[PDB]
Amino acid sequence: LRQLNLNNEWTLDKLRQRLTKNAQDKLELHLFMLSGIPDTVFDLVELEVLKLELIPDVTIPPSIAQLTGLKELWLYHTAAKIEAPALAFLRENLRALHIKFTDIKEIPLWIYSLKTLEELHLTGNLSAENNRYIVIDGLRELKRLKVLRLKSNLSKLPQVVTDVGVHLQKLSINNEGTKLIVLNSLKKMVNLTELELIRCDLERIPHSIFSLHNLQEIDLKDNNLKTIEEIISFQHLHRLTCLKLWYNHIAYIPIQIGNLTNLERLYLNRNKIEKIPTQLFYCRKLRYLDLSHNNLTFLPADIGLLQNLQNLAVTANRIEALPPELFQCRKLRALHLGNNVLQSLPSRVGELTNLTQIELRGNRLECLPVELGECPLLKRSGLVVEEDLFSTLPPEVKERLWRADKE
Amino acid sequence: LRQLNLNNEWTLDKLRQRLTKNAQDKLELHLFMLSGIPDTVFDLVELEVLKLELIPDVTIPPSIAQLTGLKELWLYHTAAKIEAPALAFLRENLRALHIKFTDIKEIPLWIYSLKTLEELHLTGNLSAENNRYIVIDGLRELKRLKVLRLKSNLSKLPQVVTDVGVHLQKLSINNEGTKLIVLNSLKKMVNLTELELIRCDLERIPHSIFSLHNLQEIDLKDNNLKTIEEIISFQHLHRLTCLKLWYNHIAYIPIQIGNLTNLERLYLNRNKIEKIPTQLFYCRKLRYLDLSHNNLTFLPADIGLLQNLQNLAVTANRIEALPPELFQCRKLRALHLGNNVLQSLPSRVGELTNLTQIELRGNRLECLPVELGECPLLKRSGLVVEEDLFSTLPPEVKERLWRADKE
Repeated sequence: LRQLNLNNEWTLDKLRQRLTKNAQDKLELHLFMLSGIPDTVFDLVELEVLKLELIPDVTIPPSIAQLTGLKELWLYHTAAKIEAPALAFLRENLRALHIKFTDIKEIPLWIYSLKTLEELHLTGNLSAENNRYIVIDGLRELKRLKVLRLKSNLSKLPQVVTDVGVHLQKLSINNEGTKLIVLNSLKKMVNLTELELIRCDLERIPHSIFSLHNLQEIDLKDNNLKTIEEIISFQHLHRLTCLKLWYNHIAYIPIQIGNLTNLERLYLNRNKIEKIPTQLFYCRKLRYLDLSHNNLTFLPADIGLLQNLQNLAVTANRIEALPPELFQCRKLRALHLGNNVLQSLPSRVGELTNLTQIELRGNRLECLPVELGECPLLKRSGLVVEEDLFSTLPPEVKERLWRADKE
Repeated sequence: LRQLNLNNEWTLDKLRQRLTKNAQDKLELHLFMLSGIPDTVFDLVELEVLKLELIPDVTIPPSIAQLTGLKELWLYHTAAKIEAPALAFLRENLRALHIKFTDIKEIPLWIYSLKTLEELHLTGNLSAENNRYIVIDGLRELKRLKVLRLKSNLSKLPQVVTDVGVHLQKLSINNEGTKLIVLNSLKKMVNLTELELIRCDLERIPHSIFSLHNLQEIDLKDNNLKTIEEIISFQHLHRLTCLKLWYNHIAYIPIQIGNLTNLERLYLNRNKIEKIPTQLFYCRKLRYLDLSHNNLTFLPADIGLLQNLQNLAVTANRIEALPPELFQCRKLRALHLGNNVLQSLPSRVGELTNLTQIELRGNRLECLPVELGECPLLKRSGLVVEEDLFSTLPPEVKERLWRADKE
């Protein structure tokens, strides 16, 4: 009767309008604090992200076979009991199982029969008494775990994760203020492509990062770091292409930062940096230079060397003037320059054809140069500037610009 | 039963009616004098600012996890008791938090367990008896707190605040008529970017500020200085961008502040200024100034050196004409000359087309010129010129001004 009434309150026609889309453009169904998991949910045939959040003590019925598109099973805080044919369906079919949880009963005991798993994030604290990682000792059974995002506050990297690491590639360890004592356990892990020690309170970069030769994406966010002197040992890594250094307390940069020519997305933002050396521009592959909310007094001119640079974001700095050779770059896609103390934009910004979004809300612009209307791909929406400063443009020039905006 | 009744009675349509927009264009819900908190409030996902004011018997249900845009929750005079899954959701979703209370009675306990928030605004008397900064001893675990406004009529700076501040960025101090005992304890805490002091009745600016080299915005409103021999000592600090000394009693401003070209904002309105010498105005790049309701007989000549203005004021004083020195300036956008005795209006001030908002109502002008007729930029909603002589102004002038009130 509970299941029938559950289908009655939330019919297939009722949840048909409830059908929403996620970031990955997959159909999702956010089921939240619902008394049971409904069969009208299952009558759908293209749901890919079954969003099971906080559904207490419910048996998943055989009707889940109707979800032909079900790749990602998002089990959040849900006590989920399931039958034997559907266990077999899990060992042969399911490819992604994204689990948020708090309890080892909330995480289910029937996902270690699962074998076809290829993607999973765990979210929720796992430090517990007498029951640590015997939950996921079936990671050894999970022979295809490449994506393991961990917003789970692990105090130390599991060794079963290491034995998995033959195929593990992405480890986003958001420990939330807990240090990951790697103790060169990642030295055994010679096959990683990515490592993200996010908010792990390092203050010192471990050597297990440098000792590898396959890492491509390193993200050291919010580590309270002071010096980056160790990148001379980064020349062993021949595939490093991105360093997102978000939200740190770095007082100054050395010059040897110019050595990593392989770097493309070098972030150095939200820091206390007072001097950028010219040597830094020895790198040639730099593509995403996000220097937002910094203490930079001026953009260096030698930044014109970066011919691959696409998204250069230098918002909320103390940048006074823009030098000419800064505008030697033509591949710039997103120039976020707002909240600065800039007095004017040089006319070379009119040379930019790829100009799509230029943030000029702030600065000290007396009048906008007319060449800003020359940019064809730039519409009025992309022109982020104060209206009082914007209104200097000519009438028919404004007509052409509004024609571009409405097109 | 009352909580349940408030749940069903508050429909989603009436609730969508109650959603307004705040300053940040963010959707705000003002929950005013509700006996409980409707679950339909948490049903509507468009909410961002949840203002719940003087709502008793509050048990915030975790259905608020289904609400998507919640970054503000405005707890006013409320004994809040949140649930643990809601604790988990707001640890990753909420980003700002204002709290109003009456001592320990309406201070909630779940606020400390949330450790990812940015803004923690506290309202109400924290200077209670027998609890001298011992309730806030649990703030040490917060490492992500960067904005902390303290308006609780504090007697002394809490030592726990000194311990916590190491990761702070924004701090505001409001005492509303109480002499704070700072006792020069700010030398420890170096990361601070914005510091404010409003109506402290000090007259003696402390010394611990100079050990900090990161303060950009300093607000000293209503501090009633009379001889600022501190701006010769403010030369030690080379980070302050805008000084805010308005509604003071400055007899004369000492000349040394003329040496800081980075100063961009001179808020000095409603003062007891008799004469202010020249060398104050050696700084060229000052945008916003306010000098309303004074006793100045002539605006000093070296304001003519100021070439980057945006706003001034000659409200309610004994100045009859605009000097040619002010005409050496070229950037007079806004002013405040209302209810004053200005007689002569030359063509130099009148040709300033970018005149943004000048108060002129009640001014004792003789006649108003026909230069307010044609141009579509300088018009009434911009310039509120004297309406006694706006009647004798030509009807085409009135056409431009009423065009302002329409366009």
